[PDB]
Amino acid sequence: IHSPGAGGDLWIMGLAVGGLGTILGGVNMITTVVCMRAPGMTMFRMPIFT
Amino acid sequence: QSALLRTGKQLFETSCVSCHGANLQGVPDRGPSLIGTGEAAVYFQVSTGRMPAMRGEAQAPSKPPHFDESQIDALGAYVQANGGGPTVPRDDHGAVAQESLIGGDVARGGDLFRLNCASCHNFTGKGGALSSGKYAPDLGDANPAQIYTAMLTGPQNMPKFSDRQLTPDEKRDIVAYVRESAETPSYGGYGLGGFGPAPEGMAMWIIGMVAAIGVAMWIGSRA
Amino acid sequence: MHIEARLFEILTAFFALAAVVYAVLTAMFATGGVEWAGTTALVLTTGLTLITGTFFRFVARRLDTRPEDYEDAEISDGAGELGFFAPHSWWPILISLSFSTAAVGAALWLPWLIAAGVAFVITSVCGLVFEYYWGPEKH
Amino acid sequence: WSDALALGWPTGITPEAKLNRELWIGSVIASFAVGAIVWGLIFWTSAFHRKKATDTELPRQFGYNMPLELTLTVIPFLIISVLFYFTVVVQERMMHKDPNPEVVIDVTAFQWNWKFGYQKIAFADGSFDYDGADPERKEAMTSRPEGKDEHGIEKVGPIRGMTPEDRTYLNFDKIETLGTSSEIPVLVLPAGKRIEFVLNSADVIHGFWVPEFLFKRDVLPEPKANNSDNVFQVSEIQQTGAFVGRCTEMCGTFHAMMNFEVRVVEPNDFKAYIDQRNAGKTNAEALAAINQPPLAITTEPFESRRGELVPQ
Amino acid sequence: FMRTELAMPGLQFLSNEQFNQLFTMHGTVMLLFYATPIVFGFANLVLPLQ
Amino acid sequence: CSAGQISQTTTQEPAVNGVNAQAGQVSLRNVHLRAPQQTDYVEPGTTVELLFVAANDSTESNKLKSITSDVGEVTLTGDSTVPADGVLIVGEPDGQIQAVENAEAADAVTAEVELTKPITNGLLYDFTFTFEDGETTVAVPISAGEQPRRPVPPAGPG
Ligand SMILES: CC(C)=CCC/C(C)=C/CC/C(C)=C/CC/C(C)=C/CC/C(C)=C\CC/C(C)=C/CC/C(C)=C/CC/C(C)=C/CC/C(C)=C/CC1=C(C)C(=O)c2ccccc2C1=O
Ligand SMILES: CCCCCCCCCCCCCCCC(=O)O[C@H](COC(=O)CCCCCCC[C@@H](C)CCCCCCCCC)COP(=O)(O)O[C@H]1[C@H](O)[C@H](O)[C@H](O)[C@@H](O)[C@@H]1O
Ligand code: HEC
Ligand code: HEC
Ligand SMILES: *C[C@@H](COC(=O)CCCCCCCCCCCCCCC)OC(=O)CCCCCCCC[C@@H](C)CCCCCCCC
Ligand SMILES: *C(=O)CCCCCCCCCCCCCCC
Ligand SMILES: [Cu+2]
Ligand SMILES: [Cu+2]
Repeated sequence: IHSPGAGGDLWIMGLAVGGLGTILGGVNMITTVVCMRAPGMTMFRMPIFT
Repeated sequence: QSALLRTGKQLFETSCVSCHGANLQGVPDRGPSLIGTGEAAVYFQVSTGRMPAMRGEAQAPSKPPHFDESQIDALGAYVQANGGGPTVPRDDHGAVAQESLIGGDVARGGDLFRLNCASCHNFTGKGGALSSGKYAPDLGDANPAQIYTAMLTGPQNMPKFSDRQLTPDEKRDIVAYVRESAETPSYGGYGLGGFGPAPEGMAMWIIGMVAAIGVAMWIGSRA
Repeated sequence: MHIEARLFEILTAFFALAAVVYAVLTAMFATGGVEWAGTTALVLTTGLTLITGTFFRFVARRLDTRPEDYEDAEISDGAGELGFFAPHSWWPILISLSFSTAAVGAALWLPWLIAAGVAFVITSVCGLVFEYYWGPEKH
Repeated sequence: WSDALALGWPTGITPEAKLNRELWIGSVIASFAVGAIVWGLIFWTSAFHRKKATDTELPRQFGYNMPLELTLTVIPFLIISVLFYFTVVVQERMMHKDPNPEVVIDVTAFQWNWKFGYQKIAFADGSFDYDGADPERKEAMTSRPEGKDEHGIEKVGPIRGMTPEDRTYLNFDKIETLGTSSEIPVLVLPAGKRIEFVLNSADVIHGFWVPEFLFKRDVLPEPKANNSDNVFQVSEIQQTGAFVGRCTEMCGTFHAMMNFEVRVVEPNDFKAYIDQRNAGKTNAEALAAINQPPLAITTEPFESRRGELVPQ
Repeated sequence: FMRTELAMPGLQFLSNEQFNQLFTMHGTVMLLFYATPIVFGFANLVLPLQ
Repeated sequence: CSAGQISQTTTQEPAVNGVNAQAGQVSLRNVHLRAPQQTDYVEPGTTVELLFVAANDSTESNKLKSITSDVGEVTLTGDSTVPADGVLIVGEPDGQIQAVENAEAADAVTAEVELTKPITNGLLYDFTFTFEDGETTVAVPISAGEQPRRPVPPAGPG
């Protein structure tokens, strides 16, 4: 009813597409840290940024 | 009706005085004056939901109605009382007539539609593009009363088809053709929208040519 | 994976406490009782963390201490065959384009374009998944 | 000094506004003290340059100061807990919900302007045998005996058996000070009395904010169904005169054009105004009759023209 | 564009809805298309390295 | 930027036959002439009605509506000083709802003109509406509000 234009809809779907990439990126970083790590880098020795 | 006018004024006050003052005179550069637009115009616009518009752009888009049938009637009666103008058709009971607006002749309706309507909409009632940001919406969603009132009033960039120009019989025939073309199943397979060349070429290049090329890749070899 | 599991266990504990306290203090002391939006969201993020932490704990109990998880581990200890990591591939961009087609079809309510985008997404996901399993052409 | 240190907070005109301003002053003092000490720490550790006299010897390399960490994680909790206690005691006087309001204003905010109803008036000294109308609250129950189908559906309605196009939540009154696009609405209130505002939105969410009340509320479409306490009270308004009020939530395109006024007049002026409005008169006419400028003096109904470069 | 328009009380060159689109897309672009995608930009940059 | 300052939807006149004349404090809306014509012209000496709506803009009022006469000798039967932050509906535009159906000050300020000059549909005819505030030429049209087509004679091929 309010803001019936197409631009509002494209915004909604544009976030849905972009949101998925952000979700998938979170899976890589969290899986990378959990699984892929140096032979000596314990979870309490990995840097603060990681 | 007294209470109908009161309800229409009540809804007008809390809906659209920001765009046409309480006197219905158009607010300069926000909305046009509603004096003389008529109950028919009010019904078409509010029932299609187009009008309670929340932006000034090339064309006000259609959207879900913001008022039910009784409230739409109240708005229309109030605007008719204030200005006076075309009235939406009604049946014997009193409800907005929709079945009664289906003209008997459909070849005549189609000829009239092609001469007048297809100009911008389509051969078969689909939409069409207009000068700059405007467009003619697809008619498939419009009910007979909405189609008749859309002819009777020129909402925006649609020529206003008065009853003298298109007598209620011709308008009923056009309504009948619009409904028939909207509800008619496509003979000969899925009707790709209603536009022939462009949807058909796209469907060729995707379906037929991907099928042919994939079959060629299957049969032949890569090297 | 003890610390990896414990992270999610701690998060689950905190989110469970938050969900419980929110539900109680919203069932009472709120305008309309339980909010039913924040409550459900908190409960199911507790569920998120619970699922992840439970899987991590199962793995930690199933696994002997890895060099990664072992303090005082030499590089040679973990040295060995790392697994397959996909080299260059152009299927991700096609998947993104297909999903974008489906998304624009949803935004501009075009069922034909939604169908085309979904078909393209199926095709591109099939290509990505089969990329490293497609056998040589048999002629 | 208080005005400058308030960071541009208008001096309130209600007891609630004054108390909120005092809380704001205290919280800003605390925030500026914390900021001053932290900026001092930063600009004092910026004195730890790499002195050329620093030979091949790296710094103390300490890190990991448990007692200091404990102290600096205890004190912030104390500061924020004191601020939270002050916040709660001030919040308590955010809506006292006094069951005996001296004047009730039905504030219904539609797309891009306002309307004020004067639902009820009941002065403590004894006056104003006035009340709201409510004959016009007519429902839109779509309870037709049958729908498109032949039988069985007997559809009642989508939401709680009714239709979204209901508007029953809205309340209407005899004296409506509707604001036109070319006439800024001026809600006139008696000075020194308790004024309740029953807040509603005709179409979309937006926000009633009198900047000098030091308080805003969000007029929502259906606050009762959304578990929103739209209605809120003001114990008193000391200072008279015209106070601007603004819309402080997204309304649509003309969200910046919803400005209104809350003109506080003396109780006798309010007597005269309400009598003259009961008599057939407009808001401007009533203001002129009580000898107060009719049009909003703090704001104008600025140009409906889309902008300056539009060719009229 | 918002800054230039807001520098003066009048609507010098923007419209009400054009300005409304600006902070929607500015807030959207800066947050969801610059701020959130660049954490995984930095993560992809150095997180495997780190 | 099709929704900028120059926007089609905002810059639209009402889809009504009557012209709009905003000049002066009181704005004229849907001002037309009901002059049913059976031939080329509406012959002089026949009275036809001048429909419009005068809406007052400023509530501070311009309710005079002194003369509003031009070539045609426009007379305002049942004249009244209605416009005060409100509307003055001079006549009954085709389709007008009888909101009262009773004699409220007899007619509602009906304006009628004895042409003294031929007029026909499709032309524009200047009318000077003069309120105490000022005078404005409006160039009123002729409108056939709700009358259907008049049957054109059948054609005999030749
Ligand atoms: C084109 C070429 C190789 C030129 C060689 C250079 C040369 C000698 C140039 C001199 C002539 C000049 C002046 C050329 C410039 C412009 C030009 C080509 C004019 C002549 C046009 C003409 C008669 C023929 C060009 C035909 C041609 C090669 C088209 C591209 C065909 C290819 C490689 C298609 C990709 C294969 C494939 C899987 C296609 C299906 C997938 C899809 C959907 C592709 C995109 C797509 C296409 C390709 C459509 O054709 C189409 C038509 C109608 C609606 C939609 C679409 C559509 O979406
Ligand atoms: C080997 C060939 C394989 C071909 C597949 C054939 C597909 C079979 C489709 C189903 C059976 C036949 C249907 C015939 C009856 C029928 O026509 O189907 C309409 C539906 O139509 C739609 O909406 C679209 C629905 C989406 C599904 C179909 C989309 C298929 C496309 C993707 C295939 C072509 C390939 C193009 C690729 C594009 C991508 C390019 C990169 C349904 O009525 P309706 O929905 O109401 O149409 C409205 C009137 O009412 C109303 O007045 C009117 O005014 C309109 O509003 C009308 O839409
Ligand atoms: C451009 C010339 C034009 C012609 C001539 C025209 N139309 Fe339209 N039509 C439009 C435009 C532009 C709109 C958009 C109106 C709006 O959105 O307010 C429209 C809207 C409509 C709608 C509203 C549909 C909906 O769902 O909202 C209907 C129905 C319609 N037209 C039918 C007709 C009929 C019947 C005729 C008979 C001759 C006709 N049109 C002639 C351009 C035209
Ligand atoms: C500025 C926002 C806006 C609001 C909100 C709005 N209008 Fe309009 N109105 C317009 C504009 C712009 C037009 C002309 C373009 C169009 O109709 O799309 C118009 C045209 C109309 C028309 C058709 C005039 C004609 O000559 O065909 C009618 C009828 C109408 N409005 C009635 C209403 C009613 C009833 C409401 C309340 C339900 C309302 N409007 C709310 C701006 C608005
Ligand atoms: C109303 C006026 C005022 O606004 C402006 O003038 C700003 C215009 C900025 C310039 C826009 C140029 C168009 C984008 C070109 C991108 C490259 C294309 C070639 C490659 C295919 O202006 C206007 O009339 C409208 C203003 C709004 C313009 C919005 C543009 C939105 C861009 C969007 C379509 C996505 C662009 C794709 C970029 C691809 C490059 C990364 C891969
Ligand atoms: C037309 O109807 C829309 C007007 C929008 C006004 C605001 C202008 C936004 C421009 C920002 C830049 C666009 C993307 C740039 C890509 C290169
Ligand atoms: Cu606002
Ligand atoms: Cu609002």
